[PDB]
Amino acid sequence: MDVIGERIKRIKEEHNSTWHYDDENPYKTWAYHGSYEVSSMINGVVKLLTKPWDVVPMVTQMAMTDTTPFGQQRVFKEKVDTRTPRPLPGTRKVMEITAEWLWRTLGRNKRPRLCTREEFTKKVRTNDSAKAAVEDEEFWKLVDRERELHKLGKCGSCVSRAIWYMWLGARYLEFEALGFLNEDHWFSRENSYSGVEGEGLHKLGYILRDISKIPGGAMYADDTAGWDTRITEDDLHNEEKIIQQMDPEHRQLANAIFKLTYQNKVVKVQRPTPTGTVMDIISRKDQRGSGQVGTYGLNTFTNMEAQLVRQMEGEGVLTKADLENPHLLEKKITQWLETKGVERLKRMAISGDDCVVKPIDDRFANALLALNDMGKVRKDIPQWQPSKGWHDWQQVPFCSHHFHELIMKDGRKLVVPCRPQDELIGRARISQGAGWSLRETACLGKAYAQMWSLMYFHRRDLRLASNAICSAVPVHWVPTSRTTWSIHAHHQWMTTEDMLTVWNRVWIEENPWMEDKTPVTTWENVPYLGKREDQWCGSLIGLTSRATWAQNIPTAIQQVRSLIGNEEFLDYM
Ligand SMILES: [Cl-]
Ligand SMILES: [Mg+2]
Ligand SMILES: [Zn+2]
Ligand SMILES: [Zn+2]
Repeated sequence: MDVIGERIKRIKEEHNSTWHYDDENPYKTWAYHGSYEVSSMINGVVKLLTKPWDVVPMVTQMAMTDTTPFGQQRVFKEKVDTRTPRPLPGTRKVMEITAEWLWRTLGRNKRPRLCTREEFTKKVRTNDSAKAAVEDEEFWKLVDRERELHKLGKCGSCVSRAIWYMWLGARYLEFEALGFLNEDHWFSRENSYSGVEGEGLHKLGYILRDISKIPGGAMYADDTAGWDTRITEDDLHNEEKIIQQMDPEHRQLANAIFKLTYQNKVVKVQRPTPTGTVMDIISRKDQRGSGQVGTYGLNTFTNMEAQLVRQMEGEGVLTKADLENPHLLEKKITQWLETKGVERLKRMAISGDDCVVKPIDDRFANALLALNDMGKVRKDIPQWQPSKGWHDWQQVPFCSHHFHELIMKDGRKLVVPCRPQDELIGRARISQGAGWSLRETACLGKAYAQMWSLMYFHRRDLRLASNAICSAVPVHWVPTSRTTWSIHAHHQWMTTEDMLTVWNRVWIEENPWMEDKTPVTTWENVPYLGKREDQWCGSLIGLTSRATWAQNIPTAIQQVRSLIGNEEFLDYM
């Protein structure tokens, strides 16, 4: 294979001392070529201040970390090492027509452009190995060299200083060609109608409530089993249509990414070995390359398209006969898209593989012919069982959360993000990597505490625990390291600014859904969930262990203080 050849030869050239061809490889659908070579600690600060949760199963589970070449073969040989059957001719036709219409819609006000070394550098600097590479001129010279191959329609290194530079160089070139989708906010709600990119977690609830006001059926939120593994060759070809909107120099580079890396990927992966440790080189045409720039945008695009197709089927626009038809007429599809398409996009909230859809009625529930045929088979449900919808938007799962409407004492309403409390406490009690001092650990603890104060203040236990952590950690210490990798996090808690000031800014001043801008002057006027709701979402309020914890908290705070030492502390209790 000419397209894949050069990349194989370069890894083989460097790792020639232990290169061997294996006749016994677990890969059944991934093309085999060869093989060479022949985690996280507990946050003591958060732990000491959340004693009742020492005896909680979810908290214990999350503390178990197995990022190993042993817990890697289980992930790969589950959903990744499979094939998706080709969609029917009619299905392919509908998808193509819809993709063309969607790209035109998405590009109505924006024009694609190349992203830059300066942009990528800024991104890397705003969070060590990638930092050094970015500051190195030799890295950008290698970038330049690889780009020249791409312009000739060849790929050299896009898949130990050599391999690290090759990896980040590949990521930069992806960013250069397809980064505009994120950087120029193509999937913002204003631009995409269905999208929520850049909106923020603090807005997602309001967005779902707005969807709930649109006349129609129930709200549906079906999970797809292993979305990235269900991206077909046809999906890839539909996603590629964005290149039609590019200038020649950009089109050339994006073409290379789509053809050479997206539709012809080379992947390095390890597997169990009785001899030692081996990393295998494999290739594939379809599926989403999960660790590639542009993945989020392209998933969002293809999910938007898929859900429109499902809506069409629900509405009777598409029949079983249509999907089977190799000569399907475009007329009715184009008519639906031109007259109803934007309206139907507005009925959805879509983030990558995650969707919420409020169709015009409930035929959608059993409209499954296209969804299954497109390869987007729903998780943990028989293929032909109707989807269960929610009549209450506050029950709809989206982006690992659900959302509650709260009433404030002054009569104003807030819509807030929520999730099982054990998940929040379980995450906060984990520190990323090992070898951290008490200061660094305390500072990450502070970051979680302040995230709770801004996003999850309505949870009684979390506000108490947050107040406890912030009391135990020196006031002038700046939160470090991230609390989450979520693309919906805006990290407003990464500051030493007063939390009530930040709370007012987010929830009142800059909140588009808050008409009355009257500031909240005390935390006592910042509302909680109803006690019943708090309990349903995992609160320990009402339990003796929790009451004991609440009474004994000042003691635990002072213990952490004595171990930190003579610093400036403030009481938030
Ligand atoms: Cl993206
Ligand atoms: Mg979902
Ligand atoms: Zn390349
Ligand atoms: Zn909740």
